Amino acid sequence: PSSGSSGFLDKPTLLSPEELKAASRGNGEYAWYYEGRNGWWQYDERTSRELEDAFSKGKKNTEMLIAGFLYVADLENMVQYRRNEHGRRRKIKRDIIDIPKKGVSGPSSG
Repeated sequence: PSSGSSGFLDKPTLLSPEELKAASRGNGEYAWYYEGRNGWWQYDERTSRELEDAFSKGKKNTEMLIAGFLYVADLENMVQYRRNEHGRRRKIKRDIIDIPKKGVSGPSSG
């Protein structure tokens, strides 16, 4: 014989996406935003991890290499210009994001 219909999905509770955003806003995480068309655009995740690591570490200007693209981000002026193409450059701004980081804790040995 045969059988099958489709199945189900169902979903647990986690309160509204706003009730969380309340804290998740700042309690979430951060992200770097680079000037774009509309206004600013958020990086991938790693590319920023450097903008923060550098900035935090104390680095003023951090050089990044994108998909076959030598780029240089300067926190001093809060911008980013092409390694070779100094002309091509955009502004950058650190904004707060809501990433599920804190939630998924991951401590390490000291």
